[PDB]
Amino acid sequence: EYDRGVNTFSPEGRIFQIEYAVEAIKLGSTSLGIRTPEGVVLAAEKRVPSTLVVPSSMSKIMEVDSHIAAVMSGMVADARILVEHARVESQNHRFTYNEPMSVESCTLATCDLSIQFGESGGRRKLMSRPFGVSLLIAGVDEKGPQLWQTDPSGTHTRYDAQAIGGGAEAAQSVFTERYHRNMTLEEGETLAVDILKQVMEDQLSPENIEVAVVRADDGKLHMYTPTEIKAIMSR
Amino acid sequence: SIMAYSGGSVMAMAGKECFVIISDNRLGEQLKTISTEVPKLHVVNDSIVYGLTGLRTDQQTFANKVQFRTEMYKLREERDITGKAFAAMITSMLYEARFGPWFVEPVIGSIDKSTGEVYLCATDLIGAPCEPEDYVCAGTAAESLHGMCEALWRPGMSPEELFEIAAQAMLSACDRDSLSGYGAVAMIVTKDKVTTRLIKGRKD
Amino acid sequence: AGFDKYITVFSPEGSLYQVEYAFKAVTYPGLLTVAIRCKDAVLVVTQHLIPDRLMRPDSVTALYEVTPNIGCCMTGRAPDGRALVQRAREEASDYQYRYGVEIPIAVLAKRMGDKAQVRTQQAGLRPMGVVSTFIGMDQSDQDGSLKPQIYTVDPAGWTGGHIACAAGKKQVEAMAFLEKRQKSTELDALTQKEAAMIALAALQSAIGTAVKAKEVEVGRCTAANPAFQRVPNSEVEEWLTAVAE
Amino acid sequence: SYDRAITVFSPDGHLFQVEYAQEAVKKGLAAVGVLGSDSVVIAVEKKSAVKLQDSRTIRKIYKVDANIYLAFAGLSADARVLINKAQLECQRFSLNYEDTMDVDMLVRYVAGVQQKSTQSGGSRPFGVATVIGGFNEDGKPHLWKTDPSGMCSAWRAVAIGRHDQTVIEYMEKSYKDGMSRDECVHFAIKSLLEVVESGSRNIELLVLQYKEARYLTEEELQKFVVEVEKEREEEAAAKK
Amino acid sequence: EAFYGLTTFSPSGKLIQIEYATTAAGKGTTALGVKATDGVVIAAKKKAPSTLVDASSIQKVFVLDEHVGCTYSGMGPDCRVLIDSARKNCQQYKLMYNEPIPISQLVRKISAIYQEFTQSGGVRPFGCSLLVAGVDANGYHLYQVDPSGTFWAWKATAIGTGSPDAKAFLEKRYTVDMELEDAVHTALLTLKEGFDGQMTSENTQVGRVVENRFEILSVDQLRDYLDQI
Amino acid sequence: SGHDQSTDVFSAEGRVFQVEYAGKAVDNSSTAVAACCKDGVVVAVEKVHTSRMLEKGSNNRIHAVDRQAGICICGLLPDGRAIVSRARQEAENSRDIFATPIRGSVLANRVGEFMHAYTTHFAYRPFGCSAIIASYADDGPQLFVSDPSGTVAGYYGVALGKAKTVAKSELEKLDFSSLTCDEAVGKLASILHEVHDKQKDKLYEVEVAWVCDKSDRKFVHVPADMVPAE
Amino acid sequence: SHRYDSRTTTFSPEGRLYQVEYAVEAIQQAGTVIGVCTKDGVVLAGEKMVPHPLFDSESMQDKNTSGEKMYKIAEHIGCSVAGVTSDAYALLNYARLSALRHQYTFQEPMAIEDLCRILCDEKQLYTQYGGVRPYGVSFLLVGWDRYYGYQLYSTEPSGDYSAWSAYAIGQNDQVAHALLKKDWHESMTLEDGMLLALRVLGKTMDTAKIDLDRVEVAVMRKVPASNIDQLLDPFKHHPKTTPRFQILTRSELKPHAERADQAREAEEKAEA
Amino acid sequence: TTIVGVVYRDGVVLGADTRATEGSIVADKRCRKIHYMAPNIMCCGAGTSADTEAVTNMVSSHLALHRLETGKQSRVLEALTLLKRHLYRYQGHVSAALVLGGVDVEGPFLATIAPHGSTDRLPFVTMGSGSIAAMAQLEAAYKDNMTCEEAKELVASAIRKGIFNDPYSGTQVDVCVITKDKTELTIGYDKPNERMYPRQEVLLPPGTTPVLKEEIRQL
Repeated sequence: EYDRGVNTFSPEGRIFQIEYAVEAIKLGSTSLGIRTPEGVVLAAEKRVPSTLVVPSSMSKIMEVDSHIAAVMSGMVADARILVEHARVESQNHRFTYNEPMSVESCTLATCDLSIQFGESGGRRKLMSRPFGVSLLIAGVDEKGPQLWQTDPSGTHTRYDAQAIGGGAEAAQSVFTERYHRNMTLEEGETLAVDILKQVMEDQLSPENIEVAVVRADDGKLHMYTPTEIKAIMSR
Repeated sequence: SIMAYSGGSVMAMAGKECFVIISDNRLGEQLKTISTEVPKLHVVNDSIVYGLTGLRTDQQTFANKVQFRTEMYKLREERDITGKAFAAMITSMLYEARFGPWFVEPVIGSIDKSTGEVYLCATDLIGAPCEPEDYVCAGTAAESLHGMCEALWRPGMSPEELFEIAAQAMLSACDRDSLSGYGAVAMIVTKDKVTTRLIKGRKD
Repeated sequence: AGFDKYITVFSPEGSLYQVEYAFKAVTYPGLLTVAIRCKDAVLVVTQHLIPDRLMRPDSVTALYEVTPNIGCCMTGRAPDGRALVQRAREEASDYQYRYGVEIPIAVLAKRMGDKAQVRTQQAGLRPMGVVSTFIGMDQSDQDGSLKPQIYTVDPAGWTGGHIACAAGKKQVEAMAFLEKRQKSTELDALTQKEAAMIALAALQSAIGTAVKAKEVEVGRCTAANPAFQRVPNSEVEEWLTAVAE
Repeated sequence: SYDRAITVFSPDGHLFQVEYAQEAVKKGLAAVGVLGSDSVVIAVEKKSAVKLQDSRTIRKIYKVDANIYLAFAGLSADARVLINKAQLECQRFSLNYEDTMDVDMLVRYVAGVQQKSTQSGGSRPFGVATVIGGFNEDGKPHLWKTDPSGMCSAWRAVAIGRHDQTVIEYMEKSYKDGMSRDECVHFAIKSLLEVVESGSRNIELLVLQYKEARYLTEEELQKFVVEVEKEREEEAAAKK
Repeated sequence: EAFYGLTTFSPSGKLIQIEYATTAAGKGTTALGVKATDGVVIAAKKKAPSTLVDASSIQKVFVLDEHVGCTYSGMGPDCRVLIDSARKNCQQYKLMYNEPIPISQLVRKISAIYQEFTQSGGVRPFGCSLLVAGVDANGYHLYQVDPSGTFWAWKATAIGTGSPDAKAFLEKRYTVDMELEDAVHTALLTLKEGFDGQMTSENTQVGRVVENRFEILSVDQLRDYLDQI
Repeated sequence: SGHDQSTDVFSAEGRVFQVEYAGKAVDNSSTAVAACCKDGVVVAVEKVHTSRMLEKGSNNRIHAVDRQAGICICGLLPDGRAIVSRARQEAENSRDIFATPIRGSVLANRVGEFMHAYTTHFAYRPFGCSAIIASYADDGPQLFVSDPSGTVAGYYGVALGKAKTVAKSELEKLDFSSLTCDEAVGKLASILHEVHDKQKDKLYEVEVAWVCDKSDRKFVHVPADMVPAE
Repeated sequence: SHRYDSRTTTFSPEGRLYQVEYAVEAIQQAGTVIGVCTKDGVVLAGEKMVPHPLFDSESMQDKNTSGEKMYKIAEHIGCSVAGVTSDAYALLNYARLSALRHQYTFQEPMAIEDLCRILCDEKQLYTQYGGVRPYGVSFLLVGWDRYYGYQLYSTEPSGDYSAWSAYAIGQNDQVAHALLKKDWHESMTLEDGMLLALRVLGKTMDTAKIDLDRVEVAVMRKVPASNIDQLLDPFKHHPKTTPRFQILTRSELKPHAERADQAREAEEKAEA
Repeated sequence: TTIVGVVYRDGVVLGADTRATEGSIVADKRCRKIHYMAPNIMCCGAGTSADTEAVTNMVSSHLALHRLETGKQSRVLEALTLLKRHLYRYQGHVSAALVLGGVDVEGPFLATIAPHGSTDRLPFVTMGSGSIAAMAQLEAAYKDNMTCEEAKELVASAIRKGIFNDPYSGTQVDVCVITKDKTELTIGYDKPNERMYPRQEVLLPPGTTPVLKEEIRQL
């Protein structure tokens, strides 16, 4: 329906398109992110459409840089372009300033694109709609391990433990407890895998999901292979 | 310079109800014959024929453009493009790129099919049209051809006689020129028929 | 198939409703102008009534000068007319700059009509609700003399010459009076004072108020002085007193 | 120019234009592509042999690159305008890097175009879902599938076109890992024919091996369709 | 800037905007034109809105160049656009080919603007149908373009209000071997038969192309035939 | 219906409804008044404060446009800011291209022309503010008014705002032929206090500016101790 | 304004593009034209409107390019149009420009399948951008090329094209379909092909004793090459025979018409 | 090239040579340098023939478009303004020195445009290479209010001074006379250099030039 435009305001003040695009997020796969003094952890459920897909092609966890990972939810068609944008901006920040970009700067550079929607072209070409995707960036820079979140609004927010996608409501319930500030990375592993176990219709299998971890001292991104996830489930 | 790079010379003469256009054969690179069997003539229909001269790459580019445009004309307008319209067309084409000029110097000859009127033209490289009543000539052997023709040509020549004067002028004029020769090719076109003749020249 | 009258489209019976409603905007402000041409001059009279008595009686006008030689009156929606003049003035300068002569009057009327037809074709623009009348005197050829000219352009672009035009509120009664007056005499043989008397009589026949001098402004172009210029009230009073008999 | 937003969010978070394109896909001709051990095969529905089409052959599996073939499902004109873009991209890539385009990069570029369509002004999404098969320069057969939504994904035996879920969920429980070159041609027919009419002249098959892709001729296809129909009728006699 | 289209197909397959435009292009004054082995005759009817219109200045027979004429029937302000572009395309041809443009190319060029406006963005179709006439190297011609963009090579036609009867009369009084003055007479005669009063030299306007040129008839020349029919 | 949704739609009686609705928004703004006193001009505006913490000098509606011309925008303040910026671009050009101060009537004509280019297009909305241009160029004191319709008119004394009729009935009885600015800054200021209702808005304040010979023909704000207290 | 946007290029709830369906339904009322692809030529036979007593023909010199229904796209490509007449001319000019620019670049006659694709991409382009109506016209291209000999393609007002051996578009085209697929064999000469055409044409507009004012025929075959001036490019191999698209007059159809109605009465006498 | 223009009693008289040389060689012996602009405006041109013909044809089509628009005869000030605008826009790269002359309701008009764009309105003007040798005559023989016969004698004499004393001019005299009504263009008004020493018509009986192979094509 096209009665109200792409830029109209609702009587409650929130733009219609961004209010609808946030609703499309709860239709996607869930995802997590836990920040800890040792590192940050990103867990997600691939939610394959069939048993035939080679699952390593629908990786919900994309590497943006050797120290910056990003997990998404919603419609994974757009999130790929946000990730290419973050990769280009991070490589530029390494080419110009000769040092790893800061995670908050990557999130800023992502929202800077995600806001540029409208209809009247004129000078610059715009997006005809917001991205129906809520990213989740995690990384390790000098400010320690950091987890940032992004909405289709263009609004970036630093967190400590967040959940996006469908089963995020009960995920925040599991969050309010079972999470102190100074946990161990293994504790984060157990907690995240438990959450995934709790809020998914499928059965948690080492090939079903995907987990990535970024450790502080190493300072590198370390995507887990199914066997390592099996090692976590066996605990 | 740049116009005498590829050599070549073309010359057209008007008879009573006919005309003959003749060109040399040589293609070289400013001294050295690349090939000895390239004529300069292009026939667009049974009453027009033109020959280009200048740089060879620009000869070919301009011939492609002129053929594009002539076939486009015969499609849009269901009829054979006449002589005068053709000459004015290529004049406008040449003057368009006036500061990026083509290095050709075309030589058009044409005849009215039923009317019987002959029409010669020879533009400069920047589009200046120049239509005489007797003959035109262009190329490296311009001055020599002018000299031979202004002495050999006379008003009311017939075809089998006009071909003689044309052949003799082209041969004697390319003999005193180092960038032309190797025989010649002539086309004598009348109201009723068009004839092509290869003319034995010095293999010098 | 529902609206048919909110943009520039044809309605089933073959009409452009936006150009049919733009004729109701000219007759809205209640003004009425009459332009006439005698043997030697062109006159244009307009109602210039400021019912408010705090307003400067010399600020709001209807007569504008497009070129030193061509003037115009603008009947209808007051701002529109103003804007239109600017366009006309622009077209003069371009012309004056590009061809080196001052722009003829028929050329200006034709171009200002064309500009009006463009708005009645694209969906975006709104048609100018103003009936423009350009008056002037043009060079007549084969004898060199100056011949008077009156040209009208409508919101649709129906440019046309005239012998005497009336525009605005109750313009039909004015045209009827002018037609009845013409059936007897020959307008292209009258002199300036008679012509102005006929124009004022037509205007006082169309509204029926016996106008005074300060409610009408009169502009004139004469073979003697070819420039457009407006005539003072000391002259209009002389025609009012003469019509009074 | 005209760049009004067309694909906009519905009051439930559903892109009506994308769902409507994915509906126009379901009304097309099917296409089943399966992945074998050392060769990948693709089968297309070849609408009909109407006794009026030119006796000359025209193919329905398009050669996007010397080693990458494509088979679409959906609207035909947009399919051609997408194949042309892909063929231009392969040749630009093997001009800026001297290296032949892998399959995966081509799938990513085509899915990028698909998705850019659903986020541009004045353009509706392409109504095509494609299956892209091929070999890298080190063997490694790859088989990918894109959607009008732009979400590409690598499969192992995929079907597109009408009755999509039926064929997929049928041939997922009958796909053995690591088939042979003559297994695939049998497994491609036996699964595709579960949706097509028994007519044997509306099937067009392609096998694709390392540095060699050849189409299976009419009698070659008949030899296998008879074996397939016999196995199916045997499975039926086993049902009852 | 309203880049979308106004005219669009309908379930029945009709560009119904074009039907409205062709009705709007048949409500104007009546014009007509006839052919003869010696030339073409165009005859319009200057319906004066009032006795104060200066019948000298309103015109319905437009010269396009030394060899082409025109007349319309519909919205005058629309026909001004087509006349202004037609004269430009007639001069651009003499500029590049140095030859009087043939009529067929002229109509193909101005029938290409009708179609460009029936398919552009944010514009409505034109509402005027022309009557082109003139000479070229292969004889005399009389075409009749339409708002939909089509054009036809008539031999005697009539457009406007009162066309279905004017063309009916023209069916009967036409002859394959007509000279030129016969054509002028029959044009004026079929205009009178449909004239609401009696036509004067300033109530009509005819143009007759003879042997190289269009030459709109003057007031005295037009009179010389009016008081002879 | 829909015939009153865009600026490019004539009503059945040839009225552009959107501009009447625009003028309706000016009819509801704070009061302003102005007098052209044959040796200078005086504009005086009512500022209705919605808050008693507002610093004096906020939401001043009288803006200088050139040395000698000023604009008082009765109506929507943001749109008045656009018009003031456009008038400033028009006045700086004549001081740049033509080496001369812009004549008052020309400035009013240009401001009206700019206000009217927004009531022809389907993609704009008419300005919701009426301007009062007070200029004193080498052609004498000039006071013009521009309505959202784009129509300009020169006055001797003009009244705008919510209370426009009763505040105009005050200006009929001034002389305007012998009236001097030095007393007009008292007269108009008292007129606004007489017309101002105080059981609707608890906070209000009068701000007045003038351009005459005493200020070196420059448009400035009145000296603070020249407005009567109430 | 954006509220009166008809939105031509949108997907309807069932993936159908309404404007393209309406264009198809528009073409159905246009004139029927059929085209049969034989082994030594290809024929296009269509029906043009009833001739008013006052119609004239533009006295065109060299009348072999444009008839009333069939047109020439290049020396070796003819086409026939069905649908909105004045819209077909824009695409026809575009196709002429395309088939001339390829010859400007490569100096070889463009093959039918290349052009048929290059002017269907244009027809599709409007179905996806711009937001304006699509070209409501359908083609029948016939021509000859060294790649596949006599070809014959058919176009939809949506960009898709298809190669046919004998096709028909316009009024009652479902009838001519069932009739052409009924009788067409590979071993059919050109003159027997033309007999198949008119025969099934008269049946589609229901005329016994086919008429010669309401029919237009255009044949595309190979004639022996004509202007081979080998002495002006001694390294240019000119083929011995060149294709020529030719539109049939009254003097040369009447012989083929009297045999068509004669075959009609032959296959009619044997109905009892 | 040598072009002269003389304003006489009623109208103007323009004259020019006919020889056109393409780089120190006489290309054509009877070229025409008095172009046409309007029924009452002629325009001689000197310098590069390309630009002289191009700009003249351009503004000659523009004036025709314009007088179809307005309906009046075209004024020479309009042609002069168009020409000078176009020429000055190109900084003299369009090297055509023009002599533009016509008749209006304002009487005759004769102006000259330098290739840079500057114009002068004079009683008589001369441009070209032999513009110094021709002007020398007009200064010595121009009296005011000359009759048509005197203006034509004077223009012919002023041209025959450039014909004989300049290498880049000659072989004929083109003289056009413009009045208010008519415009008569006589081409061969004077041909001083007559055809002397008749041709000998060398005889070559057809066949003397050997031919290898011939393809005749009947039509």
